[PDB]
Amino acid sequence: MIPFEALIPYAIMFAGFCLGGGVMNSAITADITKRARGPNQEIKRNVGED
Amino acid sequence: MLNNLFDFIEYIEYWLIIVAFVASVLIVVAYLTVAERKTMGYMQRRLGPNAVGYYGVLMAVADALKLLSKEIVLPHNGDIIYVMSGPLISLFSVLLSWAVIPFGPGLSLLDSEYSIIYLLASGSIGVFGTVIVGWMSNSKYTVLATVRTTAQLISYELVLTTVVFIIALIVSSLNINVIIESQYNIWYIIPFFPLCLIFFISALAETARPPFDNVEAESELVSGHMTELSASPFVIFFLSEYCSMVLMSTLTAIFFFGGYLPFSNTIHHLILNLFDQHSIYYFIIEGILLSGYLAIKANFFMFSFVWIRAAAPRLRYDLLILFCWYVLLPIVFAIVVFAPGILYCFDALPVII
Amino acid sequence: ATQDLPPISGYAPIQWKRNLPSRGFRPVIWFLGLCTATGYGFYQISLA
Amino acid sequence: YSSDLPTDIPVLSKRPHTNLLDYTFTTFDKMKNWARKSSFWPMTFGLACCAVEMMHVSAPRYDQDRLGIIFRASPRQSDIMIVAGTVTNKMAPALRQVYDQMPYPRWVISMGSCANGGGYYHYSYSVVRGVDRIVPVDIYVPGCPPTSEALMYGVFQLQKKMMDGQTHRMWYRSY
Amino acid sequence: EESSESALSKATKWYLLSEIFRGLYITLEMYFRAPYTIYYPFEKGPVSPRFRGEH
Amino acid sequence: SSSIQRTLRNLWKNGFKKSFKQLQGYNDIKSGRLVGTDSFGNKFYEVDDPVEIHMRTRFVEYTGFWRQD
Amino acid sequence: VSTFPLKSDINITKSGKTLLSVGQGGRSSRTGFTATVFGGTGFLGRVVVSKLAKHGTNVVVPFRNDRARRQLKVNGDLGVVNFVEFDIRNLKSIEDSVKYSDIVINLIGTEHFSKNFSIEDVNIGAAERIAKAAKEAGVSRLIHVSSYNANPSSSSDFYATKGIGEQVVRDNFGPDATIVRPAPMYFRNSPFLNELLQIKALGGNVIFKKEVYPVHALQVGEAIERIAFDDATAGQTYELFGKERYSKKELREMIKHIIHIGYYPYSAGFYLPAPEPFLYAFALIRQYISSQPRFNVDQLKRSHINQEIDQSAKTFTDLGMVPDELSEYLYRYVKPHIQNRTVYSKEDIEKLRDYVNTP
Amino acid sequence: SMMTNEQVFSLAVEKLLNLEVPERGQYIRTLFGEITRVLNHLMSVLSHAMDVGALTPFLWGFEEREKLMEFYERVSGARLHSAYVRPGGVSQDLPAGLLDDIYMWATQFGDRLDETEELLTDSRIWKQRTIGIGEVTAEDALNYGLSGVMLRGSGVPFDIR
Ligand SMILES: NC(=O)C1=CN([C@@H]2O[C@H](COP(=O)(O)OP(=O)(O)OC[C@H]3O[C@@H](n4cnc5c(N)ncnc54)[C@H](OP(=O)(O)O)[C@@H]3O)[C@@H](O)[C@H]2O)C=CC1
Ligand SMILES: CCCCCCCCCCCC(=O)OC[C@H](COP(=O)(O)OCC[N+](C)(C)C)OC(=O)CCCCCCCCCCC
Ligand SMILES: CCCCCCCCCCCC(=O)OC[C@H](COP(=O)(O)OCC[N+](C)(C)C)OC(=O)CCCCCCCCCCC
Ligand SMILES: CCCCCCCCCCCC(=O)OC[C@H](COP(=O)(O)OCC[N+](C)(C)C)OC(=O)CCCCCCCCCCC
Ligand code: SF4
Repeated sequence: MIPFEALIPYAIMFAGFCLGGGVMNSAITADITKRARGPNQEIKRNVGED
Repeated sequence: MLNNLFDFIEYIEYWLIIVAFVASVLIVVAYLTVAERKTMGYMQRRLGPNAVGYYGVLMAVADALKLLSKEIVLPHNGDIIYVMSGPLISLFSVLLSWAVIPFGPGLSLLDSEYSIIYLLASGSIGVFGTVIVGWMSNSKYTVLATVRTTAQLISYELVLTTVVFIIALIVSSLNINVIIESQYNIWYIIPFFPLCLIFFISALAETARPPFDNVEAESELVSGHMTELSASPFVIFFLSEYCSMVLMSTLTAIFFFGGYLPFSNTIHHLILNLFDQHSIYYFIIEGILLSGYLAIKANFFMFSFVWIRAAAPRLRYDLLILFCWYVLLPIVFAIVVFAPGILYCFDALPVII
Repeated sequence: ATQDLPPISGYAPIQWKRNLPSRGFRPVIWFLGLCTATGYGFYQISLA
Repeated sequence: YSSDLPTDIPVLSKRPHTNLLDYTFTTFDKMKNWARKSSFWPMTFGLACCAVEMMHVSAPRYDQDRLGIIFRASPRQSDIMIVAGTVTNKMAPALRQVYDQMPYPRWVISMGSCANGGGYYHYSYSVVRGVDRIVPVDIYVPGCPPTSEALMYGVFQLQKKMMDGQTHRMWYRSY
Repeated sequence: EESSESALSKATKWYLLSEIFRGLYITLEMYFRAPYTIYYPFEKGPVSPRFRGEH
Repeated sequence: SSSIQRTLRNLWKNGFKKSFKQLQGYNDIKSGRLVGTDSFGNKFYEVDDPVEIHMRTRFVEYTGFWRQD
Repeated sequence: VSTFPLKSDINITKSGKTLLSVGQGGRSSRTGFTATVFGGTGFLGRVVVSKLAKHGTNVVVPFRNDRARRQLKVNGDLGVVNFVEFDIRNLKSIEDSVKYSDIVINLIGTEHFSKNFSIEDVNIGAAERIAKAAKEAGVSRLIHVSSYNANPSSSSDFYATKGIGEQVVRDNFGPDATIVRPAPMYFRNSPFLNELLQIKALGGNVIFKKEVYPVHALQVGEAIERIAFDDATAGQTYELFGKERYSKKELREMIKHIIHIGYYPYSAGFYLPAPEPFLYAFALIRQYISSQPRFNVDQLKRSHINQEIDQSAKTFTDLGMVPDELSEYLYRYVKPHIQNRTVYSKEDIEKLRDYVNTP
Repeated sequence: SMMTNEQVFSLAVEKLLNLEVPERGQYIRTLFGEITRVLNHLMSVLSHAMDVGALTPFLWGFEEREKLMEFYERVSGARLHSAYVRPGGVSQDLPAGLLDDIYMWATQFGDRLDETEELLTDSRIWKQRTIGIGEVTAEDALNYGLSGVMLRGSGVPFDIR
């Protein structure tokens, strides 16, 4: 008889790690990539059609 | 505006990451306290907190807010230095010790080949924070838990330090990220199972958790050092004990259960093939997955912190100091002369690739 | 009848002696399992 | 000087909410009181047979912890004093000292007939005829001993009173 | 010299915490059992006709 | 009596608003046959669920929402 | 205190009420009276309520601070101390505070003003409305409390409203209303001995040059007891004070040695001298920034005024009580803020006075 | 130990009264003389373990106390201070169906003791807290008048039953 009410805090602690990790993996990757696109801000932001 | 606001974000982006990091740790710590009572409640046929917020979700909120709005008891009105300084050292050390834990490959605030030393050094500052709480007090119960507190943390620090160094010896690196990646083909719980029991036993003592509970023993020394703590000094010191629980549970996952590595490489591969690597949606899923593997491994040990508390009677202090010196330390030095021998015999001395 | 009484044939016997049967393998087998895991573990460490 | 003092301003527990700053201070009151109601940490001051029923409230069947009630062994960490048992003359000065050491806000519950008014030992040479001769008592739980549900009804009644407090709206209006 | 257990058996139980791991396991059995708690004041414990309460 | 199946079945039988009230004061999602209502307005149910534990086969639904006496 | 607060067990009031006391004067005894202490949750009210309830006199305590009144009940037996919620902007409540009473006491007053009440509304408006309602409620005796320098011509707002407050009472209740003008009352947790012990006293030299006469808060409480229970004190004005003259600058320094507090008093901020135009400015700002009663502008003017004794009024010898000197009571009220413990008797304290003034 | 307390006053007064309880009354006082003994040790053994550190075994047993206090209340009307045993016998007869509840509790209660002996009897931490602690010699126990279990622990086989 698995108690789901007992495991509610763990599913929230699982989300705590995922929240921090999901942000760090994506935000740092996006920033590194964007600054590696060109030497000015009008290049970094926009994506060319070609 | 739209061009003079984007650069505002790019000038504030790395502060939002840190706040998301701090919130990530505090959410785990806040809901660790509930999970401790919810779990230990169901092993005692109770229910645990389920009345403060739907199913007790807002239980840490109420306890923290209740104590944050209590009257702080200072020996004299302007003695805020004495009450706060003890817990403040403890909180900063364990919050700074979170700076080396990676949630994925490279996703840690501090990355340096001396991460393991930084982690052991930071913890020893917290030890200094703990003994200071009682050492500025005349209460007999509070000042009782300094000489016994000091040696208990001193004695099991050698055991915890040596175990970390044996794992660092097997990979020949004092970097947290290198240790995790070194466990791809094997998890160090299989070769070094005895060290994991020794690591977990030592981890309990360092956080003063039961059965190594003699510092803050309610039946013995009431609240220990906290019998003179109330309102904010109680929460900050209480928060520190649970930041360490989350940390030391994560450290056991890192050193013996592969850290953020997947339980199955196939399931990891199949899940990620549903997302395109050219869109930022792929990297959110990987970060959620990689922290998910760590979270599940870490949760199992935060579970075991509570689980052992509900199953083992408290261990007597005099028999507690002799345990780490006359039993654990010889074993830990025996292995540290054993692992280099096996590695050399098969020409397998480690190098940092 | 008109009082609280046990049945005619009485109640069935209950369990009151100690019931703690031991569980798990022999202690030697656990030690063999430990030295198998240690041996295999250092095989995989030495391989990598 | 000049004082234009009205006569029709309702007393604080009756005053309806009119402007926005009433709700702002009311919300700060509800959030503050909700936390104090939910983190109802008493102090383990069991003295006699009334304490046995106090422990049974924490037993699995009733499980006071499920409501956020954790018995604390120190006044510093406690805000509720539960007098569970007979208050003798010899114990009386200690009870006052323990009471004075509790930081505000604090509430006291009197459980059972001994604490309430002496009870069976009302005509004894060594029993205080009611703990309300030593400390202020916020609610009286009747019984010998009060059942576990009777004690929980007393705790529930006090929480309803704590949620009715207006500590901060009082400053904005009564002060 | 009259201990039936061999040296290794006594030390495997000692080093691997034989009875403690069992003690944990029995506690974990309770985790998958129905608790006892009743949700007063929405439910009440049993009462009998002989009960003494308010006069 | 603690499994999420027991909470799922009771959640569906009551519907949202009845179950949301129990998720606010009762802390548990239960469903039972209605037995009667008293002079104050409280309604008293009886639980037929074969898994419900010994002392939890009867309960009340108080008239108020945020408070119960 | 003693064992019986009365001189006789039958006491007839101005209204023909015959009150017969029963018992020996302990907790279970009664006096037949029924007082109403306004502001009984205040500093002076707690001592006054305690003495009345200690001897079985029913006391109605109107309150506004719900928690601050709880500790009042310990002083009286069952049914003795009664609580009536009230607000001076509500009339019905005050007309119920005095409905069944036989004595009305008015300790309500302020030296600070707030966003909801000014000093004019409290020292004058409240006392007037109390006396008007206490008269229409058939109360035999009213006792009022004002400041020690009640003078409607004072430039200070506190003594401006306190002086006018005396008139509007006798102009409302009548020529029977007693009046009490206590000196600065010192006691445990007293507002007077507090600012003398407060460490970071900003503008110390500006504030502590004011000279007063110390007086025991208990004697003021016991004096109010004798006044209510005696009908020969109706319409009389009492000026309650001590004999020996003390200056706050003397006290703030005599206290300093008892506290035992070299470099530290200067570094810790014990001395914080201040130009007066700044103090008038900072105390000006905290009137609308601080949410708590801070040392305000009007209190600053009082520091320029020493205590005045209105010699046409009465003293403790009228009550047959010897006034208590601060010499014998200063020490026991600083032990909370305080080898061998250093105990100061009357001789020790007087010698300590000599050292402060000696250069 | 509420009912055994009032059993020693009943025995003393009946002894002075030269009276003897009828047969059924004596069985009821033995039946509730042992229910009370189980109630006491559940309170004593398990709170003793709680001081030593074992929090959980306390909670398991105190649900048995709730189940046993139900028998106290069903016969007398009070969970704790049942004035049931009196000089001359007991207050009232047993209610119908009480025997069938004492039995149904008795079938299961044996397993409740085993789960207590699981966490404590063989635990090395429990045996470190107790073995060699508070030793009493038989000569010392008889001199200080130690009785009950703190006299049979010292090896003397004496029992007042
Ligand atoms: N050393 C001293 O204390 C001296 C004081 N006095 C005067 O004696 C009088 C009594 O003051 P004291 O007891 O000593 O100390 P406090 O200043 O604390 O007493 C003030 C009393 O008046 C009440 N009060 C003020 N404003 C209101 C209001 N709007 N509505 C209802 N009640 C109000 C207060 O109620 P609440 O507590 O709930 O706020 C309090 O009970 C004062 O007028 C004071 O100026 C004169 C000489 C010496
Ligand atoms: C495998 C990884 C998980 C377990 C790790 C720890 C192993 C402990 C046992 C070895 C020590 C020892 O001494 O083992 C031997 C002992 C004692 O045997 P005995 O009393 O002589 O048996 C009597 C005679 N027989 C052999 C005929 C029966 O057996 C045990 O107590 C087994 C305990 C099993 C339950 C605990 C495991 C579950 C814990 C949580 C897992 C998630
Ligand atoms: C070679 C393989 C290496 C394996 C390394 C592992 C060793 C671990 C310790 C074994 C020694 C021992 O348990 O010792 C017991 C010691 C000291 O006992 P003592 O004073 O010597 O008396 C007994 C021995 N006599 C009679 C021979 C002298 O105290 C204890 O009860 C410590 C119990 C700690 C339990 C903490 C909880 C566990 C949490 C982790 C699981 C969830
Ligand atoms: C930095 C800090 C972060 C925030 C901290 C969180 C604090 C927890 C919240 C306390 C809740 C509480 O107390 O909810 C319960 C309390 C007390 O209800 P009562 O005593 O019965 O009176 C209230 C009921 N009446 C007056 C009608 C009798 O109010 C309530 O019923 C609030 C009812 C309206 C809620 C509207 C919420 C609007 C949405 C908010 C989210 C989107
Ligand atoms: S009131 Fe009754 S149950 Fe409570 S302590 Fe007194 S005698 Fe015991």
